[PDB]
Amino acid sequence: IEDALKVVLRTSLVHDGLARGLRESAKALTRGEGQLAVLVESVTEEAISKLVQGLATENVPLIKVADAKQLGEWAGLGKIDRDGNARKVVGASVVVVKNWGADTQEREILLEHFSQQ
RNA sequence: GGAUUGACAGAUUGAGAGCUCUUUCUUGAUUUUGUGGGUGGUGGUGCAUGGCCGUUCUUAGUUGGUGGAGUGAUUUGUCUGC
Ligand SMILES: [Mg+2]
Ligand SMILES: [Mg+2]
Ligand SMILES: [Mg+2]
Ligand SMILES: [Mg+2]
Ligand SMILES: [Mg+2]
Repeated sequence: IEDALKVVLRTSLVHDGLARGLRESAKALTRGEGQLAVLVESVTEEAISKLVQGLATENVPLIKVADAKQLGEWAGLGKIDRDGNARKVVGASVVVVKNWGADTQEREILLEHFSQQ
């Protein structure tokens, strides 16, 4: 669901849980750190997503949200001083949640559903 | 899918300075390059200034209010004496 994802990105931006990028994400997944991972499939040459999946096999669950630019936009990378987007382009293309922070019921039901697959 | 940061070892250096290079590794939006602007300056101007001190001047010297003399600038009061 769309709500739980923004909730978890807020709970990990507040307590510094987002591994904003792929090297930090890879290091977190290699360690016992990365508790969640959202990545976009609209990536050229597709090897980064394959590497993310392989590191995920190894901290298991992953999400497959598209729209890398939008993913970064609602991932909190923007300073977003105004109400509207005040930056030309900003993206993440991989986001890893380390610290779960505050917990909401809808989000935990969603992650349990995604774990069940 | 890296604005950037930092560095072992060597060349380089006076340096055990990752200053610069060889290679690579680390770091995460604080930054980096341009514009405006701002700071810092035992930089200049004491002949732009303050404050302070020095000196004229260690002497006894100044000043204005009513009043008098001058058209007036000024003067008397601030003096002949002791
Ligand atoms: Mg100075
Ligand atoms: Mg002077
Ligand atoms: Mg005097
Ligand atoms: Mg008179
Ligand atoms: Mg007189």
